[PDB]
This record gives sequence, structure tokens and C-alpha cells, in this order.
Amino acid sequence: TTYADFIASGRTGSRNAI
Amino acid sequence: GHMGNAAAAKKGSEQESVKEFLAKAKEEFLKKWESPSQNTAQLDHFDRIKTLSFGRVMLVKHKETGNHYAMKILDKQKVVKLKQIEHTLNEKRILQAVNFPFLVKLEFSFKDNSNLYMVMEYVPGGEMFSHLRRIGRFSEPHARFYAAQIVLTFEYLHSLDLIYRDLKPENLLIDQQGYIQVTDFGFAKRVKGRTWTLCGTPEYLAPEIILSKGYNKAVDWWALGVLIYEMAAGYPPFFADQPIQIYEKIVSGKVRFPSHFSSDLKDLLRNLLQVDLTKRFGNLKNGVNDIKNHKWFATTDWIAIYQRKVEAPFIPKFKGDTSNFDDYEEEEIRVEKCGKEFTEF
Ligand SMILES: Nc1ncnc2c1ncn2[C@@H]1O[C@H](COP(=O)(O)O)[C@@H](O)[C@H]1O
Repeated sequence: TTYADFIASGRTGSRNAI
Repeated sequence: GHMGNAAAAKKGSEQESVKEFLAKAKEEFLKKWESPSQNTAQLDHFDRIKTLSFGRVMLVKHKETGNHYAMKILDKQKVVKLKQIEHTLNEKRILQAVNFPFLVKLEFSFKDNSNLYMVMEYVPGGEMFSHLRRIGRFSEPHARFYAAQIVLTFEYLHSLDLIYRDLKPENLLIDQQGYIQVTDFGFAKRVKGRTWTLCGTPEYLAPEIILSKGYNKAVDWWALGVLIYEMAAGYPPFFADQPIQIYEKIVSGKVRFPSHFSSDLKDLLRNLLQVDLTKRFGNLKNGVNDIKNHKWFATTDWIAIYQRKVEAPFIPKFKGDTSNFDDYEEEEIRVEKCGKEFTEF
């Protein structure tokens, strides 16, 4: 599912600027 | 047509009043922009309470008044070593010149031999990010209440020729009335025409930033689309293990929506998350009005939002309590380094 894919991305925490 | 006479007259009058407000707001901004305030407090005016690469953010208490503040502490030698002089000066210059109910207020600023200090009003609800991950997702009315505040804030900022460039839930604080406070102007720039810097956060980057084009304020309207999607879905529209895979999705012109999104919401997002700049809402002849007059915002009373008279959908637990923030190790603060560079601060 999309939600599972989001968890799998490893990018569920705070995101830094580039 | 869609509107009868009464509705059309009311909308036209409302839009003309916005123009009148923005013209005065620009005059006030420009006076402060051209003559910034400096050195309006000192460090021993405050008790350090708790810590919340350039420096630290601390909860502090004003000794005389008892009010709490969030004090941003920047180490000057470290700003200069990381090549952040212009961004630091510009952020403080912007903050002391703007005035809007959904923009954090710089209450004092000063410097000493070692550090720069920006004393901001303390926003005790913490960041939207934590609340969104905890709750999972916001219902559409809840999302819309926040979205409306960002629309009005970008309408304000863009009228001053300020591009914001780092919209994300991490940068949105929730105050005691449940309203938003935009923080962190480190990537904001006064830009009449185009600008070229690669900056932002990967999930929120507009395609024209990824594709190394010159770009304009429309990148903020793309980012609003990403924000509304993430608030309503609980995850952003474009994600992957690594940034480069995120960028491939951003530029593809394809976006998929959860089945619980309303058709009105999908239509708005397709017009904000529009790769073709000649078609993107916020970037057309009718400007911000294409967004404000969209069906998804039909129930939004823009003046009541601005006046903070709408009952918020969520009030953070009101415990100067640090209930809505994390914990960190408390290093000391020691104190004339880098004088010339920060004369303007
Ligand atoms: N005005 C404020 N009130 C409360 N907390 C803040 C404030 N400014 C910054 N913070 C905290 O410090 C972090 C850094 O924010 P910033 O560096 O301004 O993007 C935020 O995510 C909050 O946790």
C-alpha cells in the first residue's frame, strides 16, 4: 500500500533541507 | 455564469480591498526594511530555561516581565566558517521588517563578542510535523484551516517580493489558539523576477528547481500543494528511499491520490502540483485568486481567518511548559569575533 511504501522509504522523520 | 450579481459584486469588492491592504502593508515593510532595528535587549535580561549546525534555540524567560521567548543563538565564527553570513543577516532583516498574524515575531535582537541572538515569541504548541505524524492525517476541514493561513501568508510575502522556499510541516508552529506561525526564513529571498539557487527540502521542491531552471514565486505555490497533500494524506505526494528517485517522480507530471480525497481536493492539487508553469495556480493572470476562489475553499471566510475569529480544529495541550518539544543536552554559552561581518545585525 502507499502508506507501507512511505514507511519503507525511511523518510518518515524530520526532513533536512538540501 | 457561476455567480449572480450579488456574489460577483461582493467578491470584486473583497479582492479590491485585498489590494488596498497589501499596498499599505508594503509601505510599512519597506520603512523597516530600509532602516532595520538593532540591539534592543541584552543577554542578562533573560534566564536560560531549556534547549529546544549554526547554533541553538533556547527557551528563555525575561527577568523583568516574566514572558517566555525562544532565543535563537548563532555562533558568529561558525556562521562565517559555514558561509552563512548573508543568509543570517537577511533572515534577521526580513524578520524585523515583516508583520503578519501567522509569521513568528522577532521581539528582540542583539549581539555580543561571540554570538548573534534572535529572541522570538515562544510558540508553545511545537511544530505541525509532530502533531501530523501522531494523529496520522488531518481531515479535509482541518487541513483547509491550516492551508488558508498559508495562502494568506504567501499572498502577503509575495506582495513584498519575498519568496519563502522552505514550506514543510517541520517549519509550521501551532500557537495556543491553534493557529499557524511560520518560522525559519533562512532560505527566503527578496526576488522581483527570477532566482537560481538550489535550495529547499527534497519532497517540497518544485520541478523547475530540480531541473536547474531559473524560477519565481510559483515554487511556493507548488510547495503549498505538497503541504496540503501531506496534511490530508499523512504522507507526501512524492517520496522514495533516496532524493534522486523523489525528483524523478516530481518531474514526471504524475501524482496519485488516496481514495478518501474529495474530488474538489484532487482538482485543487492537480492545479497546484502542475509541472507546466503556464497552467499552475498562483502563476496565472488571476494570481492568488485562482486558489482563493477554488471550490475546495468555498467555505473559507478569508477575513475571519485573518482576524483569528475562526474556532480552530485543534488546540495543543496547554501545559512556559516544554510539553510539545524534545529534550537535549545543555551546553554552556561563552563570550569580539567577526565584528566587520555582522555590523548590520
Ligand atoms: N518561536 C519558537 N517557538 C517555539 N519553538 C521554536 C521557535 N522557533 C524555533 N523553535 C524550535 O526550534 C526548531 C528550529 O526551528 P527553525 O530553526 O526556526 O526552523 C523548531 O522546529 C522548534 O522545535
